[PDB]
Order: sequence, then C-alpha cells, then structure tokens
Amino acid sequence: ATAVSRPCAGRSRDILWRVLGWRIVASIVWSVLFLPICTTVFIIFSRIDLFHPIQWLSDSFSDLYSSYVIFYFLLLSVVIIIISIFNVEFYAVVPSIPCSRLALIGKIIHPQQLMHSFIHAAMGMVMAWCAAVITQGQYSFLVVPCTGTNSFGSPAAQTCLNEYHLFFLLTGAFMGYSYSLLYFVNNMNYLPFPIIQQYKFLRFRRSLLLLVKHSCVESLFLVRNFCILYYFLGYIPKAWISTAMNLHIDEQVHRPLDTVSGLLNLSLLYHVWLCGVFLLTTWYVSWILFKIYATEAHVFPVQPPFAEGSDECLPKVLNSNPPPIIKYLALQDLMLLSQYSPSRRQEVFSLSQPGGHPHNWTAISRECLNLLNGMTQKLILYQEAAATNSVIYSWIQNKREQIKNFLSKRVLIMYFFSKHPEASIQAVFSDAQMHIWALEGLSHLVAASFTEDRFGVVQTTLPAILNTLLTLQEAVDKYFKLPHASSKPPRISGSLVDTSYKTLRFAFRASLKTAIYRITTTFGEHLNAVQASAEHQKRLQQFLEFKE
Amino acid sequence: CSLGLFPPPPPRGQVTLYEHNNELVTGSSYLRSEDLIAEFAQVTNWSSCCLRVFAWHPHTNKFAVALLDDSVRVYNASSTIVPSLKHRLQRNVASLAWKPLSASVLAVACQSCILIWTLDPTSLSTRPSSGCAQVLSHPGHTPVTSLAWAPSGGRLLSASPVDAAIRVWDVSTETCVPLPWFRGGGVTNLLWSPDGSKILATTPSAVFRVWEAQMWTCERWPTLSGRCQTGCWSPDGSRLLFTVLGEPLIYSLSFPERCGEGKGCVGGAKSATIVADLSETTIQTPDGEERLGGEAHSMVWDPSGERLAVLMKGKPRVQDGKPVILLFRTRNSPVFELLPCGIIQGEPGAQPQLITFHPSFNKGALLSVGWSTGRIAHIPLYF
Amino acid sequence: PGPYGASLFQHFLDSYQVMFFTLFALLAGTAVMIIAYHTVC
Repeated sequence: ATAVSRPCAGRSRDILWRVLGWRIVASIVWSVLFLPICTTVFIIFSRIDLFHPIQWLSDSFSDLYSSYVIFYFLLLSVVIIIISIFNVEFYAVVPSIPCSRLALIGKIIHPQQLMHSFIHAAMGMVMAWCAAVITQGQYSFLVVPCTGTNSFGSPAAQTCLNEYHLFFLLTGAFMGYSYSLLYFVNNMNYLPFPIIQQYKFLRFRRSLLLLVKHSCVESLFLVRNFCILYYFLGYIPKAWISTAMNLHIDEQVHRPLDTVSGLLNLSLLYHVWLCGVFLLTTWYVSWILFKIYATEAHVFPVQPPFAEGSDECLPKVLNSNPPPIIKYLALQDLMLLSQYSPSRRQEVFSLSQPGGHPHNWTAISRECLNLLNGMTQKLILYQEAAATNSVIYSWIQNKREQIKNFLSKRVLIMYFFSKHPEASIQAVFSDAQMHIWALEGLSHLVAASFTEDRFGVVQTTLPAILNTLLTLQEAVDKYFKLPHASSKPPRISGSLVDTSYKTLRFAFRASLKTAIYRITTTFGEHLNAVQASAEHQKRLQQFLEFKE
Repeated sequence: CSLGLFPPPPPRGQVTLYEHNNELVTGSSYLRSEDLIAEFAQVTNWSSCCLRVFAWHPHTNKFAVALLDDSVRVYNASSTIVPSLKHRLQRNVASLAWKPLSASVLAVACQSCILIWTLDPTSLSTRPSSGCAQVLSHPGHTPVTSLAWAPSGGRLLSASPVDAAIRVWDVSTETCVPLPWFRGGGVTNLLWSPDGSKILATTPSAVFRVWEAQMWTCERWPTLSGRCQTGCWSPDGSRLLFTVLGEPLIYSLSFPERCGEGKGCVGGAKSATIVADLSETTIQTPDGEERLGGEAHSMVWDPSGERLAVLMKGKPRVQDGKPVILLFRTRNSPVFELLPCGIIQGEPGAQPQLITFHPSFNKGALLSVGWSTGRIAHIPLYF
Repeated sequence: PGPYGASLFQHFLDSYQVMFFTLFALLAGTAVMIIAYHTVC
C-alpha cells in the first residue's frame, strides 16, 4: 500500500525543479563560496591591534590556516546550506500583508513561522559558538577551571561557568530569533522581480555595499536591545545553567554581566557586535543570492522543438495553472517576447497544422483575459464590500460571533481588530504584477499584429480585448474615487527590503491607460469599425482624442 | 556629402518659409551647477536666451516651453488658455520630456530634482496646483541635464554630469535604478532609439556608451578625439548619427537586427562611418563669398526619415561664429545617404538657438525653430 | 583542551547521521530541481 493515483502532483513539481533549481543549487554553492571571504574578514577584524599592524596580519593568517578554523568553516558551511534551504521552503511570490494588527500577531504565531524562529535561533547559537571559539581567549569555553583555590584541601579542580561565553551563545540565539521575526514582519520572504533585468555580478556588487552597511547598523541595534534584555533577565539562564551542571560562579575574578559596570565592557561589546555583523552578513548573502537566482528571467518556447518537451511551451505552461513562481516567470517572458523578439511573436500568430487553428494565440489571449476579468471582479467585490460598510458547529460559530461583537465594543481590542485601509488596499493589489504583465504582454502583441499577423488572428479577438480593457478601466476609475484609494504611501529611499508592492496599484492604473493608448495609436480610425457598446465607443473616442 | 554641395543661403533679408518640390521657398516675413548646465544644454546660448527648452507632445498639437524665469508654459492648438507651471523646486530648467501613450504627463529637469507634472487635458487652468507636480530626486544626481522616456511610456531616464550612473525611474512605482559603470565621467545627454531596444549615453569625456533595454548591457566607444556633442537615431533604430567636438564630421554607426538567440550584446558594427563633412568652405552668393563650416551643436531627424536638420555653430573666423541650420534629405535603404536640401534662415539679426521636428504632422515634416529674438517659427517641409 | 583543534573530528563522528541525511537530502533535492528539467528548459 498505496503507491497510486496522484501523477499531476509530480509533473507540476517536475516543471519547477527544471526551471527554478539548478538556480537553487547555484545559489547554495555561491552562498558557501562567499563564506571564506566572510571568515577571513571576521578573523582580521577580531585580531585588530592598532600598534603592531604587521603582527596583526601575520597572526590573523596563522589562525586562518589552523585545523580548528578549517573545522568551524565546515560546520558553518552546513549552517549556511540549511539557512539556504529555509529560504527555499518559506518564499512567497505574493506579499502576505496583515490587514489588521491581530493579523500581524496571527502571522508571527503561525506554527511554521514559529518553527523557522526556533531553527534560526539554534543556527544563531551555533554560529555564535563557532565565532566565540574563532576569537579564542576569554570567549573560549563555557566551562573554565576556578582561578583562585590555593586553599590546600581537595584536588578535584573545580569548574566555573564562563558568563562571557554564555552571553555570546545567548546573543547568537537572540539574533537568530530576531532575524526570523524581521523576515516575516518586513516580508523579506517576498520575491519582488526586478523592473530591470541585469547581470548577476552587477546586481550583487550593488547590493553587497548596502548590505554590509545594513548588517553593521542592525547588529548594533540587536546588541543594544539584547544588552537591555540581559540586564532584566540574564540571571535566569545563568542560575538555570549553574544549577543544571553544578557549576560555580567566580565572584572574585570576574564582575557579573548582570551589572551595568560588567555589561559596559567595550571589548565584549565589540566582539559581540562583530559576531552579529558576520551572522547577519552571511545570512543576508544567502537571501540576496537566492532572491537574485529566483528572479532571473526564463525563456519558454512558444512552438515545441520536440513533442516530448511540449509541457515546456508558453501557451501550455500558462493554461496549466502552475506554481505561482512559474506563472509569474511565464508572464514576464510574455511581456519580454511581445516587446523584444519579432520571431517569437510570429510563433504566437501561427496557425497549427493540420487543422489551421491559431492554438498559440487562442491559449495566450484566453488566459490573459481570464486574469484581467478575475481582477475586474476582484475590484467590483471590494467596491461592494466598501459601499455596504451538527449543532455544535453552528453553536461554535454563533459563540465566536457573539464573542467578536463583545470584544469589538472594547477600545483596547478594537485597536487590534481594526482593518488598516492602506494595508487592505495593498492586499487587493498584492498580485497585480501578474496582471500588469498579462496586460503589457497582450497590448504589445495587439500592437505588433498590425504588421506581423498575416492571418488576421488577433483582429478576431480585438472586440473582446477592448471590452475587457475598458470595463477594467471602469473598475479601476470607480475604485480610485474611494477615500484613501488615491493617497501615495510614504517611502524610504535606499532600503535593502523593497516596498514596490505598496505603489503597484498606481502602476496598474498607469499601465492600463498606456495599454489602451497603445492600441488606439496603432489602429487609429480603423477602431470606428469595431463593434462595441455605445459607452465603450464613447470612451474609445476619448483615447483617440487624447483626453485621458 | 560636404558643404561644397549645398545650394546658396537665401539673399540677406529674406526668410525661409517652407520646403516644396525639394526647394526652400522664401519671403520677407513670417564649474558650478549653472555653468555646468550651460556646458551641456541643447540651446546654443542657454545662459542668455529667453527660451531654455522646447518639446512637442509625441502624438498631439501640444508643446511645452521652458523660459528664463523657470516657468514652463504649455500651448495647445485647441486652447487659448496657456498653463504656467512654477514649483518651489523649479530652478535652472535644462530639459523637458512628454510621456508617450499619455495625454497629460510632462517631465521637467531642474537643478535639484525632476518634476513630473500632471495636466488635465480638458481643464487646462492658467496655473495648476503644486500637488499636480510629483517630485523625484536622488542624493548626488544634481544638476539634471537631460531626460528621456522609453517609447513604451513605462520608464524614464535621467542624466547628470556629476553622476557616473544613468538613473532609470519608474514614475508609477516611484523606484530609482542607477546603472553604474566603472570610471569615465558622469552623463551629459540621453537618447532612446524609436524601437525602445537601445539607448545612447554621452559623457564629458572622449567616450560614449550605448545600452540595451532588454538585458541592460553596455557597449563602449572610446576612439574619439573630443566629446560626443550630439546625435540622433534613425526611425527604425538601425542607425545612430553622432558628432565629435573639435571635428566637423557627421558619423553614422549601424546596428543589424537580432536574427539570432541567446545573448544581450548591444550589437553595433565594429566601426562607425563618415557620411558628411562640415569643413570651412566658401559658397558664392549674389552678396559675395559666404563662408560656411564649423561644429554640429544639435542634430534632429524627422519621424519619416527623409529630412535631417543640423544646427551648425560657426568658428570665430566664419560668419562671426553665428549658428546656421543645414537641411539634408536622407535615405535609410538600401544604402544610407545624406543629400543636401538647403540652408534655413530667419529674421535679419536672429540666430537659431534650438531646432526640433513635429512627431505627428500628416503633410511631410514640420520644423520648429527657436530664435534669439524669442520668436518660435514652424517651417513645414511638404513631401 | 583548547577552544580548538578538537571540534573538527569529534563532531564529524557525533553528527555522521545528520551529515549523511543532509547529503542525501541535497542529492534528492538536486535530482527531484533536474527532473523538473527536459520539458520546460
């Protein structure tokens, strides 16, 4: 038992692996290939003397070739491989925007995001262990022999808890937890495709300088926040670990880090900040490499070069309802081929033998029209939802709603349930990039058919295209009259996380007007022969006369 | 071609009114940031001219004019009402660019920002509100000298001679994407090809860079004596004309079409070509020797590809160093030809400050000329 | 006992089942990311 009956759930993953994933393996290999450049730099920064710079360099290289560093490097490579796999489990092509504060809390408390927070906390503790070993000296070991017992009486050499090594390990755990929290709060798991494709090395060489500046500032905030956390709670791990291992505490040689005059130790604060810079920079290098390889373009053949490859083919890929990264890559290729390759437009207008039917166009146009009508209905249902303002299961629902209608009457809880208008507006357009590329793809093909379509194939669907574009422009220009549906969100320029999804609704309204204008500027007065509704013809004239 | 093949300039006091039958018919009438704008402006005397920039709308009988007071005015053949655009950040205007596939959107280059004005195409008030002016800026990209929209309307470019990266703007998502290269200078002018597949970028140095709008690759052109001063694309995007400061030469560079897959490379021929000479000649006129020759300060091609207008600037040994408009007839197939048509001349004491063609004139071509008198003329070329 | 020399080779024996599990997961990965291949590339 029971190896039968699910083949489509192979083939669909067996379309994803093809494509997206030598891209994954290349991203993992490059993430490991940057790790020696991060560890060389970490050792050179942890060994700084300002007086003997030739010995500083000598002894930094002497540690680098040591067999103990070659270990922690292999162990750190396994940590970077696992962190690169967690970027491959948790990615999203659509940004998971929380429409209320209770939805933001319910996002963070999700069991898979909790699992991600525990595993990143463990990987942060292991990376801080490697680092505390790599820095040698007082950061060496969690257990150290008691440096005071000249009292002749027993020869069991007594063991103290190294509070500095404990502070390192616990900072690593807090940094890994904080990274995972920030990952789902900022939507760093979002894959924004670039508005401009660029060679991988330029795209990375530009982001790396912004990253190292961000890691340095974010490590400084995480250390500052952990220093406040440890001042209120550090005793609890300290007393739990001393009792759980029967370890002593050296009240004579070391000032306890619960004290402000231990916790202000500048050498500790430097090496712990530098550890946080190494951690954040190596983890964000994995994220940036994955984000670069997973938003590189792909090319899909329109006509199959061989019949067995034809699952490949752009018109079949679109209709298959594939995983959303493939449906986005296919519509990105449709938007690139319709502008920048005439031969691949002639593959779309071609009639398929024997039956003479335009199967390539009548697949591509049909699914682009399905998506545009899907957005028209998604806008109508939101405008309506803006004009309108066994017995155990129904008892649970009636009690859940009686509870909602008692909790909403309390200001402190209303403040958590409240639907943020901006966030709900951004949630409606959260997938709009797919619809922009279906629109830009189709409106370039309808512009090119006026000189490339030797079969008139595109003019047979032109009335249905103009109807769906004008009824969508109506839905957008009914929607943009709503309160807050016209205000632009405040932006920070030069963030490492992107915010494009917040303004994407203005891009959809801008692209729809340029798509209608493109078709009125290629057909001109021939559009007066096109059968359409009298209100749609009256708008089509306003796009011929340049009045919008 | 060479200047020794042109017909004579019109007799002193006549004005060129139009072209007809290939003849020019005449009649009796119709640095700091600021010196750095004056070095790279399209206007021959930007620091003393009343008129700093002119731009046609890419489909309609609407035009925008930047003035010495940093107003931009908008004129329309179907409106006696002329809007006066003035923002608090609008200073030392260097360039104007209308958005294609849009009735209502104008970009303006300023000393401290780019301003995107939205103008209600039915309701053109005499002074639109400062809310109708979206501000774009980036630390170090100042002053802005040139602006170039993509033909598809979805992207805007900007240039600054201080900044070693072209700035691509999405005006709708409000994103900024620098295109940094590795030394050379900053950017002086920017020109898309009409297909939207290529972009010329010029620098203060003896180097230009051509770019690809698909893969955002760069192809370098460093075997020049001086800076690339100006240039124009052919209507098909298959040819680029350019001129070099210190050389009286019109170069042409070809780009064959991508009959082949799999690589973003800009794709120019390995060499440019010399097609016209502007060396220091004499022409005999009823008024004596006239002397012609100098440096091509601006070049503009018609949308039809049959007329090339060249704004030559004389050396201070030739017509006192006055600027002159040459008109060439062009052919793009099967060979690239430049034939002379003639010499375009204005009011006695006017000097041509700017030239440009109309983008949608259904009767041959229409040349807009901005004169030092502050007059604009519109010279039709009937073919 | 250093901080060092010693984390190399003990952990290579302690973690050997996790090392083989992650190696086989990367080989399955890369196989399970090649199969999605000769009918979309």
